[PDB]
Amino acid sequence: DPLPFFPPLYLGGPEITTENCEREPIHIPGSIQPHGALLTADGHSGEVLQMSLNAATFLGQEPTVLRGQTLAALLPEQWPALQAALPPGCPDALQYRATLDWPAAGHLSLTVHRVGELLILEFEPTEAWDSTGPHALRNAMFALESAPNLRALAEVATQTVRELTGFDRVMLYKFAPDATGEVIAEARREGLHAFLGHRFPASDIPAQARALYTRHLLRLTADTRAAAVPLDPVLNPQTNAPTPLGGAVLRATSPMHMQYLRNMGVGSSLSVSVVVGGQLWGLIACHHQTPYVLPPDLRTTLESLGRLLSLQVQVKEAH
Ligand SMILES: *C/C=C1/C(=C/c2[nH]c(/C=C3[NH+]=C(/C=C4\NC(=O)C(C=C)=C4C)C(C)=C\3CCC(=O)O)c(CCC(=O)O)c2C)NC(=O)[C@H]1C
Repeated sequence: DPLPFFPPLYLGGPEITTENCEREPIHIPGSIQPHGALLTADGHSGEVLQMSLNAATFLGQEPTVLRGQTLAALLPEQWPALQAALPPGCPDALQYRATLDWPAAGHLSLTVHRVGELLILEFEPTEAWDSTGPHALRNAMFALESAPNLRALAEVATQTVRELTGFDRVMLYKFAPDATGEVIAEARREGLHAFLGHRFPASDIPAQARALYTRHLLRLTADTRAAAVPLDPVLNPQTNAPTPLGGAVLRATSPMHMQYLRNMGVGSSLSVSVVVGGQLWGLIACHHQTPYVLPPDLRTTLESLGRLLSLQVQVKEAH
């Protein structure tokens, strides 16, 4: 049961320290990571309500010009499909995805979800060869299925994720009932220090983070030195309140966790929740030595793999 959050910084809330970090409102940072752009829109009208300040870089026009325009006008070939895909009251983890063309090389990937009456739209560049087929997941299921026991399953799962991603380090991090954790499997680049078998305090993944990760199963930091980009306006006009960004991979990472990653020499981080019978069982935790943007289709493959692994774990634990 997490503590109530304090207000975010931009609402005059306290600075976050090691004494109060379980109260950081990590779901409402009012900012995004700079490798993409984000807009929010009214769920009925499609009016664009908030835009990240870097929106021009990705969309080819200025935030001051795009705000107030409707998605019906801006995205005529996707707006109807988006609407149909994310009806009022759908789960906030449900996503609509489309690939758009843009002046630059490759394409823009569009990912949308719905929170309350708001649509949250993420745009990130993707290269054409950065497609991953359903084969990646399909062929991977084979070695997961043949694993004879839980620890073998964990070992194959980390190796498979490393093969799919090329990450320098992939761990299966399992939580204990006291919320401490243990690295129970690890696939890593030759020469990297092993974390295998190491245990970590509960505070390293605080309670509000673990709660969030129970609902929104994938998060990342593409560049652990990159400054966040504000949303403008920072509050949702629908509510005059902060915008929930837990469902957006572009959400700005807690600065506290960014420092933790830099202290470990990590350039890029990504993890996927393993949720068993609705409780957070563990994470597939990935590091890269340098900044790296795992493509959207591969992220989705990894989420799917976490769900598959959840079930395989749940099968084996019953035995
Ligand atoms: C006082 C606050 C603290 C801080 C908070 C914090 N931690 C996270 C998220 C993560 N922490 C992780 C921990 C590990 N990564 C590892 O490699 C290992 C061991 C080898 C551990 C124990 C992980 C995996 C995450 C998840 C995100 C990720 O995969 O990179 C958050 C939430 C970040 C966010 O989603 O915005 C917060 C606020 N950790 C502390 O140590 C204290 C200082």
